Amino acid sequence: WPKGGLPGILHHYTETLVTFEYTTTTTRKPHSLLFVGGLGDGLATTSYLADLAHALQPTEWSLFTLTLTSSYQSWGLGHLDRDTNEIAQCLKYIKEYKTEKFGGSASSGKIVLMGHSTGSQCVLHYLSRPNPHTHTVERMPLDGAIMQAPVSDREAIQWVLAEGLGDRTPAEIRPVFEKLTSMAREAARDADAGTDVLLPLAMTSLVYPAHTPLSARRFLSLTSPESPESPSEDDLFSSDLSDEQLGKTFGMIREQGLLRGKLMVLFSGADQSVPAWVDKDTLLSRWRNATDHNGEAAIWDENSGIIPNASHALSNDDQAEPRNFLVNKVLGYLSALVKA
Amino acid sequence: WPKGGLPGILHHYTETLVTFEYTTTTTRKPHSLLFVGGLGDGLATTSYLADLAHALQPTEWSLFTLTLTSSYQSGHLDRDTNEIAQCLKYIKEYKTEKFGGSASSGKIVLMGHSTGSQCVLHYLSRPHVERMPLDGAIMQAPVSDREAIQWVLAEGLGDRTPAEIRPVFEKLTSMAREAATDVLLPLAMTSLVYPAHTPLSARRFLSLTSPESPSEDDLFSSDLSDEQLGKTFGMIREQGLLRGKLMVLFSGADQSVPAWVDKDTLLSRWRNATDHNGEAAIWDENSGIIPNASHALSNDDQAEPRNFLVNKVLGYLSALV
Repeated sequence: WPKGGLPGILHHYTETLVTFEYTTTTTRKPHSLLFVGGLGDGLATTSYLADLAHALQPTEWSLFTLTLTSSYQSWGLGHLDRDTNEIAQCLKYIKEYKTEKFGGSASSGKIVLMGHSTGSQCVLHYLSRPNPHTHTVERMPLDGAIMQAPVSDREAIQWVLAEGLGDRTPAEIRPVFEKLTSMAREAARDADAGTDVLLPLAMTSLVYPAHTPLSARRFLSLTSPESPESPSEDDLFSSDLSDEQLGKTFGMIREQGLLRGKLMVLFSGADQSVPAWVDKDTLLSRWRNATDHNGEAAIWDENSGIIPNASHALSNDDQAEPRNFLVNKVLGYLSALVKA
Repeated sequence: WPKGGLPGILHHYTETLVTFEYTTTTTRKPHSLLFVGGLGDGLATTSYLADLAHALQPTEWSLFTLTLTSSYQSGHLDRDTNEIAQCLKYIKEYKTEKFGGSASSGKIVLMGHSTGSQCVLHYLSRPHVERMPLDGAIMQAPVSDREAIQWVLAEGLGDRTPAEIRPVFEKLTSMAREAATDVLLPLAMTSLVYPAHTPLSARRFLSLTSPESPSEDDLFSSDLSDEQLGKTFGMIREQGLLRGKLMVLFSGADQSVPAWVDKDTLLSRWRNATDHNGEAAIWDENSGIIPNASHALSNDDQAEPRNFLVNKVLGYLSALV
């Protein structure tokens, strides 16, 4: 969005997939921040990314964004495993690239994975899931991990059905939601194996804040009842998940050994996607206690919190001050990482 | 892809769509080449894009590549057309602000790569952002998807023989008829028969496999009539969105074109449709066949065909100025 575009380097970490490095200068950049946008974003995330790149100019960190297969196939369920593999491939590339370019020590360069919106799912999934060594793509450990506005899509839809979305009131959205579920359930039962029934964009965008296309199977994941015993792949950040369930995700960060550093969560204080019935402070403390195993570890970054007056994506002209604050928290996190 | 990536500028031509500009600050860049393709032929393509970008560095042309809505997804040609028009509008404004407007004599060329060639012809010949006129147009490896599938069914694809492909093709037919509320077919099965290797809706697969012989995609089939070519190549003059000339570049060893297609006759017929049998002079005389070129010119053995292709583009752009 800055006039004249943003200068940088377009890399190929696979033959099909790319990562864009933001850079204007000769300066040394041994360290790397890989930013993972929302599902279906690719390199097209805006929000605070320009301000972050501008702020990282004087530093020893260069900002990366990337494309995944899920950037192009944003409508399918069961996507986080593939996302995670491609992030790992991108991290491997960045690590060799930064060694080759600036030399120094082989593993001097530090890597931080930042998730934005539903990109935060990829961050937690990267850290929490099994890391097998199967040969028929090992994930490297991160020096840091950030999740910006990790919000439940399930609970966001509940809030849309309660309050409305845009011009549309609850009474107008409801008939479409009920029709969409009925369509999605019918497709799950009746569609041929391997096919995906894409639901109408006209209908889904009335109920879905992300405004990305939806298959029947993917939509069902977002609306079917979360089981008190277990939720879906996407449903990592719902406020009514049990401590047992948080132990399977946040609690597995310590066990997998892929974060040799801190996890910082940055909630948005005026996040319009989060229901007013959700206590955000309780939610962060429960994630902290799950992550730290009730004081046994110190993985959770205490500097995690709720950005005052920030919206979900911090998009507005209103959001100049929260954006600047958010960017300053990222630079402070990154500064603490390089000070020993 | 080159060691250390390739430097440039990432632009947002809409809120959600982007175009990457290959450029350096050492030379001014009043002129612009917009390079278009489907998923795999666009912003994230390999092909000959690195060679083209490097070759334009000393010139007054910068190279743009873009994401469409159809790049994400993989009626689509009207949407493609609109998004190319939006990107061209952005490029023109950007380059006007940077290097001056009509007094600087800035030029815009639209280049279609593989699947992007359909978008180039549709942009030019179809009768919502209003489409701007182009100073030039290039179509590289324009191929019939219909005849590419026919060729796969006759000769196989990859490690599959036609015998191995036929049960997959028949199942996809059976899966598609049952579907015909948009239904995507299994990508692991459609990629066995479809050379472009992108997801197909059930209607699109039936459109490509059913012989009307024509859907809106079917622009470059060799068995299309002169009357049907008049509606596409013939409408370039009448729409008035091409100021300069149309250069078409076939790949000599294109594996997706059937061996039986007479490429020389196909160039003669497109030329005659484009120029209306000598009434107009729109067809570029440097159009032709690149010797030994594969569809994408991607392999390590394609250095010579890539050089040939790049020089055709450089000479075309040089002539335009």
